[PDB]
Amino acid sequence: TTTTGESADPVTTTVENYGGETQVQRRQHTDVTFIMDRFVKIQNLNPTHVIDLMQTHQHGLVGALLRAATYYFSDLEIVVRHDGNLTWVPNGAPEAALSNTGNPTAYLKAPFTRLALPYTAPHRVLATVYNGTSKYAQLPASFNFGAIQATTIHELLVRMKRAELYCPRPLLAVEVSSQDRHKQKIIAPAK
Amino acid sequence: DRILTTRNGHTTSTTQSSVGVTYGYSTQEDHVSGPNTSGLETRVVQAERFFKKHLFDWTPDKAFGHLEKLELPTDHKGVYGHLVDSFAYMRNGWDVEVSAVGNQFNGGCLLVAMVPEWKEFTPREKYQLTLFPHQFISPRTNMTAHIVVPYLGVNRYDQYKKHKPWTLVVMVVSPLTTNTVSAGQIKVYANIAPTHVHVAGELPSKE
Amino acid sequence: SGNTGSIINNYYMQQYQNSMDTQLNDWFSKLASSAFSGLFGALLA
Amino acid sequence: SGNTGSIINNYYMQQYQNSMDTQLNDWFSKLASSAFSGLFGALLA
Amino acid sequence: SGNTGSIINNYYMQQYQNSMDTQLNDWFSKLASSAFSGLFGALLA
Amino acid sequence: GIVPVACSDGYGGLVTTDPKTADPVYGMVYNPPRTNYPGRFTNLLDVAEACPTFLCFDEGKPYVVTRTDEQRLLAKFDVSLAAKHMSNTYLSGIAQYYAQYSGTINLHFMFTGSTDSKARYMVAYVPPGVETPPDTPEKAAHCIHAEWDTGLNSKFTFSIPYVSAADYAYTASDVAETTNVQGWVCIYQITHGKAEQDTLVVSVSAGKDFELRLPIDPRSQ
Amino acid sequence: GIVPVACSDGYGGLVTTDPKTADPVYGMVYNPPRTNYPGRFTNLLDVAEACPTFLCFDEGKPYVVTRTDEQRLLAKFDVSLAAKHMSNTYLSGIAQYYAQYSGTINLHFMFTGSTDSKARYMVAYVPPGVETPPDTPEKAAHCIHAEWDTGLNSKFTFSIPYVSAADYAYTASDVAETTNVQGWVCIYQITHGKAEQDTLVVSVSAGKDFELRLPIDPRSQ
Amino acid sequence: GIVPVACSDGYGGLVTTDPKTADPVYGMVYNPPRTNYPGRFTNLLDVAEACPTFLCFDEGKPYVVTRTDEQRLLAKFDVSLAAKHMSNTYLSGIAQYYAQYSGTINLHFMFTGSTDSKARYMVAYVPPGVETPPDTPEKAAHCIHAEWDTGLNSKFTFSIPYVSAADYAYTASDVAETTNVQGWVCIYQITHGKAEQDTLVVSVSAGKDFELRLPIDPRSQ
Repeated sequence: TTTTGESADPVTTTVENYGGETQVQRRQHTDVTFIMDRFVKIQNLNPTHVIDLMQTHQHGLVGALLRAATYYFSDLEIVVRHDGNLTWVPNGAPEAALSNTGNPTAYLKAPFTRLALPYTAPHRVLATVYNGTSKYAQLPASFNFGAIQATTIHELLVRMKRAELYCPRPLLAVEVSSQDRHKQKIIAPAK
Repeated sequence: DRILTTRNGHTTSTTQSSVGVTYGYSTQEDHVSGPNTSGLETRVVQAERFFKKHLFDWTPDKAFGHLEKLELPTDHKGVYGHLVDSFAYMRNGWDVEVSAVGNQFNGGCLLVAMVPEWKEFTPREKYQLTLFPHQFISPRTNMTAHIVVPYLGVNRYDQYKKHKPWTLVVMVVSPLTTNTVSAGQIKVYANIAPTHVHVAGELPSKE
Repeated sequence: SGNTGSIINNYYMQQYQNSMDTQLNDWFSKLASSAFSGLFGALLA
Repeated sequence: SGNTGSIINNYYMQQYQNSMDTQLNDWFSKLASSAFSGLFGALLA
Repeated sequence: SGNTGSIINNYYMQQYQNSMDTQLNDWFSKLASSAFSGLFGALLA
Repeated sequence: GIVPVACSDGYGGLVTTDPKTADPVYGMVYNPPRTNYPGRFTNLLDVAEACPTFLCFDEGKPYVVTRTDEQRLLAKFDVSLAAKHMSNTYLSGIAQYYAQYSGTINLHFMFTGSTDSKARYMVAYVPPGVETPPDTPEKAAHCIHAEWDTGLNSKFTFSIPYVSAADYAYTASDVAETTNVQGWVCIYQITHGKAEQDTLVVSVSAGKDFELRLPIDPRSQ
Repeated sequence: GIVPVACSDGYGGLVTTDPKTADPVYGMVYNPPRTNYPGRFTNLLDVAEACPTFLCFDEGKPYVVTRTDEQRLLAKFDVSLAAKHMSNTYLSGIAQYYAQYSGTINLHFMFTGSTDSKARYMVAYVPPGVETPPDTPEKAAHCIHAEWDTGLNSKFTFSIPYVSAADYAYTASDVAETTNVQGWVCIYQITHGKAEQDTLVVSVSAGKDFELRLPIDPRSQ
Repeated sequence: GIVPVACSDGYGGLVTTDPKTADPVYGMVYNPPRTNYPGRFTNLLDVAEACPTFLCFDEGKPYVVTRTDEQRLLAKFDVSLAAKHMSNTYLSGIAQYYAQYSGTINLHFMFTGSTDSKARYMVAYVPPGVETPPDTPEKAAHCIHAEWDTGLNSKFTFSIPYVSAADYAYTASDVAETTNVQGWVCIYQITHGKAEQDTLVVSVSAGKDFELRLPIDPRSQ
């Protein structure tokens, strides 16, 4: 295909131009809701922890794809391994509320607690980057999914439910120095 | 048809070397009357007109990746600027024209893009700025890029003194080349108009 | 919707399982569908 | 009724799950609905 | 199909339980069915 | 055979707000009838709309008063359910148990002066965006505002509008926020005639679209 | 009696990608409306098809250039999503999270020379089966290829075809594979006229039948 | 309340041949098409019926031969899937994985002599009930038997009938059984003409009603 490149209009040429035949494609695995819908680790934890998806690892499957969007929306599931009872409070609650039973509190049941939580931010969508300040770099404090507290929080997994992503941003593979290809050990049978 | 005339209020811009208009993310605005302004917002058409800004001088020594940016809104000394000081909340989209006038004997290429929620891009990320609404300016073909974007953001109305949702970005893709018959440098300017300007929450006078 | 495959309904009502959206759109799908294909000019095949 | 969201019925009969009311009304809803709104007098808008 | 005998359906959808085949045949059954039987020649029974 | 089941890890623990019910153990209890018992309320906001309660001004008074007949700022307060002035109101008593709100808050002004005392007042809603609230009616006139005088009807009510960037605002106020996130309400006296010892009683109620969401249990227990 | 069940060994453990949902605990939350929020994408490949991103050539340049007007190989790269040249592209950024792909990959060439500079280029797809890529346009002519010259339209796009033994290919490349399993793309300059300092910018996008499958989480974390 | 259940003792353990399926964890995988791939077999006995494989006689030869033109027993073997002579056959290779069988076993005889060599053979099925197999065609004639001569058609096939007390027989043979439980097959040469170095190749296949039942995993592992 020949065109005006400067206009930046999408152009998708096919193998038919030189006699080939375009095949059928099945893209379920790159569907946004599907791909974000799996548990990933949060990692930097404390007994009092504010749920912030930006604490996912930046190169992890979910963390990288999330950072490759400017705005997003989703509900959430969490799996928490903790000592003591686990309390959760919604976005906007005073940190002091984490000490009370009247807020959703899960009594310990081995091996860990799994819960479904709704989006509770006061904004219509959240952002992974925010160009400005929120007080009268970092993200506004209101970008969170609430907070949890237990005597000890050993592990925390989060899962984005019914995710929506808006305005794509750069997503990078590892840099290559080999001058030809990034090579690594791909799994193969023994002996 | 390479000749385009754009009108915003009582201001017009005519270009004979355009490659069309790129619409980013949408061809219309989200609803301007939501629950957060309780029906108290109003439109100010007197602000919907072109204002100007010099962005930079494209010279042969600027290499691939050289990036110049302009966060919006910028300092405005006209009607739009007074609105920012008189109302607590505002929203508007942007009608952006960027021109780079040299002559057809210059070579090279500039990427012109509109980026939501600007953050400093690393060198590797610069290879992917075409993910954002954009056009290219290449002397052999055009002197003007034109992009139209709607208002967006986590909030339906904004406080521009605290947050700037859009940033105009110009990046050198291939360096400016010169001949004996070409221009020696190209000054890059922006002709920008705010669109669908709405304000809410009138402020007290400062005196 | 997403990565879930139970043939059977959910024991809980939707108002509990998820947040509920209110009202007052796939841009990239439109953008990709609108791409030019083929050639440009005159073909001598 | 209240904070419960099972899509499925209760395994137990109501005569067991709760006490049963007998017979021989939302005052504040009526009170609030009855409130005056608008102005009073003559408007020059 | 195979060694399974639940009278009741599977709780999960097929798209999850197994891989899905796509399209673009029992040779040995045909081969065996085609075998000659009986005799050959002339019988004096 | 019997039904095979997967007892699933991560499920089954007691959650204090769960949506299921306990197993019963003592059946067939019939209650004394309570048909048409008076004074029932089924939603806290019906009560909050219908029953305004008093604001609290300097020295614990539900009113403002001024002795000079000059124009003056009689009171200024943060548009916050955590404001000092709102601290004894029923609306704030309810709001402390929710993380967020949106919608209209109504202010009520009742003049209690004698028949021979007259005054003219002004109330203005000042949105966030200025360092300090305007100290004069003239500077505040450029804001959303209402002016009224005293007469046969002793009461004037004004809606404080919800105008904000986000669709909901927090009911609590953070230690880090210096000037109030939602702005201020300023009450001025334009002038008065022989109203030196006379007062203006102020109360507050929920407006028609006032809404509280996300129940929380925040007090020290 | 009650229902007898077999709690089954081997079932019930948490699996991070399981297809079931958790039990809810906080109901009736209504969200602020987000009707028609702009810029939504529901499939990564819609973005990958519509937005070509730049290749990376010697010294981190998204273009190739040549000073001689003779025929020359301007660049050669592995048809691999793990290729050095593709390492800063969005297509490779997405592909690292899937184990396999099939389908068309589109290359875009944009000439940025001045009006008085002209050139004629050739792009060839060299399948696996030869030791080294052809160094001249003449040897490469026997491959699937396209030739084009510069003019009013500055951009030329060419589909790299999926031609392989298996129906899918691996996105990653193994330490053991010396020459690339999927072949090479070679870009030649046939000749040029006064185009010594002028460049050809190269970018890549997903083709209509490009497909990625089998999500994986491979980066060091 | 919720559903009360009895987690039952004695149920739920993993059984390697259970008829239930595991919980899935990685969905939506579509496979490369394999429509009409050739050579499919869906039942082991279709293959066993259609493809006779060779018996094994003294010195690992799939044939018997005799140098004398007199009548002689060329071979005698146990009607057992565990017989020495059947040990390299596909039928025995399959049968070792089942505890029982019933039905017809077919023997195939293919003469490979030159055109000028002729012979007449006899095959007899000797049921259990005699101490030793008959050594001459005359004694064996009183059994179920077939006689045939060589000619244009080089192959003769004979069904070994299932004749037993029980409806099924064991595929394996026990250390305690001295003479074979299912009898013998005896192959005789009635006479020949100039067939001293010529052979009779013998193979075996499953008959139409041959059946194997009760899968077992018996080999040393």
